[PDB]
Amino acid sequence: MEYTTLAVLAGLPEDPHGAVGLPIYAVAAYGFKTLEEGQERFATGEGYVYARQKDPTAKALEERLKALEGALEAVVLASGQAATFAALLALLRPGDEVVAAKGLFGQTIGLFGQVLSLMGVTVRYVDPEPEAVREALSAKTRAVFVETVANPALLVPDLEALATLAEEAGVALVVDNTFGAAGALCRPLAWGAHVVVESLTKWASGHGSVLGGAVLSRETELWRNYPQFLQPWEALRARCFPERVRTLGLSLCGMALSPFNAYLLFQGLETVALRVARMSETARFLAERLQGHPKVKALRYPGLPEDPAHRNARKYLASGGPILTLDLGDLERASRFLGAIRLLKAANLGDARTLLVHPWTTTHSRLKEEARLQAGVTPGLVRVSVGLEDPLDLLALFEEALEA
Amino acid sequence: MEYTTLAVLAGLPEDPHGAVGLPIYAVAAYGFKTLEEGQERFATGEGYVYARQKDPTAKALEERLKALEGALEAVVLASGQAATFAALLALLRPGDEVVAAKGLFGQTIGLFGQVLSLMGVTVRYVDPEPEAVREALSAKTRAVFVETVANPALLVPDLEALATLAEEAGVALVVDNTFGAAGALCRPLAWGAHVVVESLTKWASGHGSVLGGAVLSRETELWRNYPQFLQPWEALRARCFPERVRTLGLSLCGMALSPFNAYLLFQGLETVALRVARMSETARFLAERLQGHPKVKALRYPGLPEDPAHRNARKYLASGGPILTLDLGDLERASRFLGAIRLLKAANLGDARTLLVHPWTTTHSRLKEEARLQAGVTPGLVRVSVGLEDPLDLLALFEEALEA
Amino acid sequence: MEYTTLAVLAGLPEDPHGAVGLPIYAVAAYGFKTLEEGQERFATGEGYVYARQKDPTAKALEERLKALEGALEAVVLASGQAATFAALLALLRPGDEVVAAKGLFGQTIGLFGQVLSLMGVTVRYVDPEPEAVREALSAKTRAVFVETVANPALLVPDLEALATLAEEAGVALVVDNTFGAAGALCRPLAWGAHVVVESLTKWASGHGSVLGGAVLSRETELWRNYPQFLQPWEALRARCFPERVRTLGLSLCGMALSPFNAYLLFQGLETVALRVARMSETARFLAERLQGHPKVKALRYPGLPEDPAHRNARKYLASGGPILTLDLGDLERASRFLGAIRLLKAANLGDARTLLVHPWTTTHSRLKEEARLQAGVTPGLVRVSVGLEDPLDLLALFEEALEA
Amino acid sequence: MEYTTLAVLAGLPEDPHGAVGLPIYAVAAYGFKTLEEGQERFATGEGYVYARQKDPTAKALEERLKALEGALEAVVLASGQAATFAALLALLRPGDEVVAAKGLFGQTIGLFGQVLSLMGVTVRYVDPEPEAVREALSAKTRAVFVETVANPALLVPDLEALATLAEEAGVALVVDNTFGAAGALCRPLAWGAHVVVESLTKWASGHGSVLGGAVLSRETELWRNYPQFLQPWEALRARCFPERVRTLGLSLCGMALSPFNAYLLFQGLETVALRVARMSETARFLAERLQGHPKVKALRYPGLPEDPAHRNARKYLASGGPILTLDLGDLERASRFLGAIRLLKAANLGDARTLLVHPWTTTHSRLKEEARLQAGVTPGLVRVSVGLEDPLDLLALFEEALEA
Ligand SMILES: *Cc1c(COP(=O)(O)O)cnc(C)c1O
Ligand SMILES: *Cc1c(COP(=O)(O)O)cnc(C)c1O
Ligand SMILES: *Cc1c(COP(=O)(O)O)cnc(C)c1O
Ligand SMILES: *Cc1c(COP(=O)(O)O)cnc(C)c1O
Repeated sequence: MEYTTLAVLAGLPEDPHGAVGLPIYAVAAYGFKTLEEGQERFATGEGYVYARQKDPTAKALEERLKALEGALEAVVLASGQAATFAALLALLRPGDEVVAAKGLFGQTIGLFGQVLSLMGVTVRYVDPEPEAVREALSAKTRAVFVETVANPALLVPDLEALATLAEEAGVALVVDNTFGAAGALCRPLAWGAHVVVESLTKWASGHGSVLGGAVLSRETELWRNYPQFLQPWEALRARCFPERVRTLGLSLCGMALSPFNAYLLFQGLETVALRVARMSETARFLAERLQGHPKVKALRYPGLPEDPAHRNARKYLASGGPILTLDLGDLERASRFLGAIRLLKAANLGDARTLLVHPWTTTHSRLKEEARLQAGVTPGLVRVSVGLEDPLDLLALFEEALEA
Repeated sequence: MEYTTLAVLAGLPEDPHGAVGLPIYAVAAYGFKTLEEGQERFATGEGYVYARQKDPTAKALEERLKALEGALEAVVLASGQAATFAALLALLRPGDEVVAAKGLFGQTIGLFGQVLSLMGVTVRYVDPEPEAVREALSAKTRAVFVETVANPALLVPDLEALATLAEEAGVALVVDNTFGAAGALCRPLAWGAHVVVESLTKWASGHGSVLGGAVLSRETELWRNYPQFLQPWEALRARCFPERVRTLGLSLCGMALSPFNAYLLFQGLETVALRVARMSETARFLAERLQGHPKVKALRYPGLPEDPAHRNARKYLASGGPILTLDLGDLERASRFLGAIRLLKAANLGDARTLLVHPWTTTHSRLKEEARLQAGVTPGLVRVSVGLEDPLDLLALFEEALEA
Repeated sequence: MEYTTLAVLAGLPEDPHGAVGLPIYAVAAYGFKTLEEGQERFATGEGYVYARQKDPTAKALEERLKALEGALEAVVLASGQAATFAALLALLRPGDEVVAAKGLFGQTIGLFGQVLSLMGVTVRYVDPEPEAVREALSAKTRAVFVETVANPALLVPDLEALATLAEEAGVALVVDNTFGAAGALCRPLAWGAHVVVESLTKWASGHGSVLGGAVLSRETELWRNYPQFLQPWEALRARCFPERVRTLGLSLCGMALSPFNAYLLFQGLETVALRVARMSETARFLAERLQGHPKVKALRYPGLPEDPAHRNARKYLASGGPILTLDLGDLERASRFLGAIRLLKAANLGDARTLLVHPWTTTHSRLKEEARLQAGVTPGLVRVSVGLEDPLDLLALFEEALEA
Repeated sequence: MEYTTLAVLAGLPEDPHGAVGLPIYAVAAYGFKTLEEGQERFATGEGYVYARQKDPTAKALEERLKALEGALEAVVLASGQAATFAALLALLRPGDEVVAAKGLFGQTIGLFGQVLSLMGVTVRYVDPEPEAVREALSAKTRAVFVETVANPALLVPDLEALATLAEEAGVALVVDNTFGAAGALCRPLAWGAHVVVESLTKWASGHGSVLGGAVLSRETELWRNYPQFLQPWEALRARCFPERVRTLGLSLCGMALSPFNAYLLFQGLETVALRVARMSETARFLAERLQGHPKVKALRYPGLPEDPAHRNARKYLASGGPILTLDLGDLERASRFLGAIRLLKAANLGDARTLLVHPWTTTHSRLKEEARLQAGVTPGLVRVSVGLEDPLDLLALFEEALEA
């Protein structure tokens, strides 16, 4: 079955009534008829007992995301941040190191700096490229972390070669696939990534409504080489990793996704491939039409022939994707543009509305200047997350704003 | 205003339309009209930008819980577990120690063992009593953690004397007030606790519906003595602690409560004092009527005159409270009782339905035998969370089950 | 089982997972595996096919309301208004007459005037008292409609004697039991009413949140005497009436209650008896303390010894109930009182907040002056729907306002 | 702005916080600070007082549907059925006649037969074609009712010529635009229809989730000629019609849409044009590929060159649309096909899943045989509502089923 097919069918429960959709299990606990039945659900983890460990509505969304990313197993949690955090928490010990791409989401850098520091972990930031990664490896490296498309630098890493290196070094390649849109734009596991994390808040939801995140992994022998699975590997084989994300992330840290949120995210997936296709058509149109404009200092879009991302885009992404950036030259010209444009400015991505933001003063404002510049963030840069609006209507609004 | 008054009025928003209740802000992002407006909301944290940091619906529930616990500030998160974890994460550094009561919730022990170990922290478990705590203090102690009512041991710590000791040692007294029912049964901050954490899933919700948790703190000078607030103390004074729970727990770890869950929890608080009063009336009735029964080896209920908890209950709790336990003598007699009783068995508390559970095989099954016994869990023990049903109907069901 | 017991247990589904609560079936349609299976669900109405006819979440709320009102069958619909309308639509033909109490809810009078006029029906308004009803009967009378407690006149009809008369005349006694709080304060079916309708929006919900209504009926031979059940009586016996409310109200007019609303109403019932008891305790306290105040021209409360409603209250209601009125003497004094009182003014009832309103200018403003006066509405009258707040806090706010 | 643009922007509230989306006003009542403020909101209908009359969440969905259908005003209600019923209730008096197309939705025929009969109205059924309509006019005709695309006969009426005739006769042309997908496939008001009604449950929702309906009208002088607007026309001009649908449908009959449902429908509109385009691309592909198959007796699809609907489709619809039918020849061959096909059978339309149904035994089973045949329903007929799945995957499932 094709992605569009799986997206409306995968994960639908076998409802006793024939229900064509997903009931919302907004219930905290599940009862049992005897001491023994209770004892067996607690011992084996089968059946339900309490919603913080698992819930049938979240399970449907896991099964659908599993089908769409082509994974072994998915675990959903309260947000994208919670998923990045739970995945790393399940991998790492005090004294470990991570080798992380430089271009990362500002809260991933914040989480790495302020929380993984507390778990005793050090991070080395590098260009997400095999040789730079190689030369950062040490005896203590336990994970290589990159994003499918750097945001906002819009660089696409060579995933397959990074996965071969990670596999050869005995470490996990963890890919933040937030920009790959739950597999609709990219499926990093298919190229050899061991773990994907992502914010479902973005493209998967599609409506800038509620928060969710996911961790997914693939069948691999890697986890045999992590001591925490030697104290699970025998019992669970490659499922030992997602079971520990579950245990640590949900049972213990309690980062549980509401079944109301699971239900909305489950439905947003039904149109993700259609939406991402439309946004990316429009983004390529806007890229082509705006790149030669005199007031546009630089336009980055991975599907432009001469773009730096175009090589790796053509291999890993289904299209040029839904994001582009403009450099207006400086703060002053960005300001006038954003003040003039009759489109929303907000810090979200993958909404059905086209959204513009100034990373230097918002998404990346909690970082020092050097760190902004290293992430491809400059004072002229404006990021555009393209929505579902008519491409001619959008171009007219851009043109008009540029007149200001 | 009295608690019952505050519970239906506190935290109601000033709605532009006059709305008597709480709209659900199921929106991810908040837009701005200029580069500069965006930049100012990011710099100052005022106004809204993105739902993972804050949301008007969660804010209403914080303001109500603040009023009800009599706190300086509340922060809500995705679950009780997330709140215990975020509070400790905001307090602790690798190498710190915690001194924790022995009787604790099994997932709090699990979180301490499996996650706080990863943050480099060691825990010393003691009887929650001033001298045992005193003699456990070391140069590295950074927190004393107890529960308002030990579950299921039903012992009530001497909070005021523990708070005086913590204050004198320069460490935080953190109280899990899950059993104090959002201030309706106990307000630990009023006795000098620095921090309360709690599961709103339980009594506050009242319907065994959705998960939520809260962290609250009081005005105190203690945080001046924690280095992390010296790198905040000047800018924020006693609000530095809840601001860091927010930052670490929500911004970074992303343990965000859904606005659908906030809305349901906000409403459950409107009846918590009424429900807790009814449950506790009924629990005292069942305690009195069952304690002399020949098949009941031991009945614990804090409001029974000769109960070990009765001293500290009379001081700290509004009543004997909604929980009691029976010891049937052994596994075999517990089994027959639970199989025979025409009441639900499930692992939840503070639901409107009376719930029974066998801690030895469920809530405490992930602990070694010694740890079960030290928590007051034995193979004969059955815990009862008393709901809203008629007390005579309930007694008849107990009597009848005991015949088996 | 007692009412409080039934309210947390009745209508809980037999969930395949043991769920202790009610999943929300927010699904439009239910599928089938063969042409024949589809054909059989359509023929027999068994199983599910489409949410406008029936839905498992609404069914749970029907079963609980059935248990609580002590009915044969309940049907839920989108609002209290929809239920009054559907019930009458299932009873009446063009040319029929209704004999209706004078004191009625303003929208019931509006529905009777503006919509039942369109269905060809005439209404005779009378004092809700056996002899006045008797003398209004004609060959064309098809229903006697009264409210359990007139609002705001606070008169309680002699239900048992009205039901004996209706039964003797061969016509339905239809009781709006909105004030009887889903059976917690009154159960009209138990006294011989054939049909109850009510707004669940009010006391049953308890949180001034979402709209719902219900129609319920009892086992009776009456429907054999209505021709529409002779074209059903044989097949369904006393269930012919609720089946037709379903068919006309839901299948055809499509007045369907959302499963999100059913879920919230199902939970509000879990505390209705506790809330109604508390409100009514407080209302009796406020009645007693305010009735002798010099600025209070008249105070009506059914549980006051000398009140006109007290006779019939003592027989039919569980207590004096949660509503009282004050007459300030005139418009000018009502105005100052309501402007001065630090309590909410809004047009809703049975919320957890005490609510005040001026019927002459609001709830009854769409009626001519004569009709207001006949409903017990005067320019001095203020209606109080007592909430869950502390009674001393409330009395202080009243006293203080009266100073103005 | 183009339809796709309006669909993500129209109706977004001016939120005090900048919220990019729609808060859910799950609140029953709106308070006021003085007797006078209350009195003025009741007199003028401005501002809010009680959710049965209006609610900010429903208002956003009305404003968006207004923009998308290009209407004067929209009113939302609990279901498609409620909207058809409320619209006619606002138009008609006892003794009026309606002239209605023969091919109609089975519940519209049921509503006409079983409920409009109770309002004293007679219906004449005709081919939805100017001359047949003309010759059915009488002095008593008050409305001509047709559906944008007959279901399942798939005939498209000549709307513009029907609107010219209705306008010339002084009667309303009421169009059920359920198949025109909230204006994405057809906008009947743009061709001169006076009133549109539709089920938002179908294409607008897009997820087979919750029920909603809408009534919309256009600026017209027609309502001056209806006596009920002469007792409103002066005060409100063409808005007198939607104000009366509101008053009768919502204030009085209480057919109110839940704000949870409004919120889900508001979001489903954001992708309706994209979804309808994809479904209709796929439907045309399946039409073309299946029409020559030997086991397919007849295939109807409006976008096939020689189809009977193709003339009027090319004028009124944006494409061939998302529905097609197959005639398998008889009951026995339909049965084998439907039993064999690995696609869902359910009675819903415009879901993201492709749905098949056998109208003779389901959607039209409550009609006599003659009425089925007159609606284009035969024992061989299978209706397909095309979803979002891959067209090659779908064709393979059809081909395979036809082998059976
Ligand atoms: C937004 C985002 C996240 C975080 O997800 P939330 O649900 O917002 O926590 C993580 N990674 C990337 C690339 C993101 O864009
Ligand atoms: C249930 C419970 C928790 C955890 O809360 P969740 O919302 O269930 O995580 C924490 N402490 C105590 C005492 C509890 O009983
Ligand atoms: C409020 C009320 C109604 C109507 O119910 P809604 O859900 O508001 O339509 C009907 N009867 C009485 C007495 C009411 O008070
Ligand atoms: C389904 C449908 C309706 C009714 O809408 P509900 O929301 O299901 O009542 C009305 N007209 C047509 C053509 C329909 O298909």
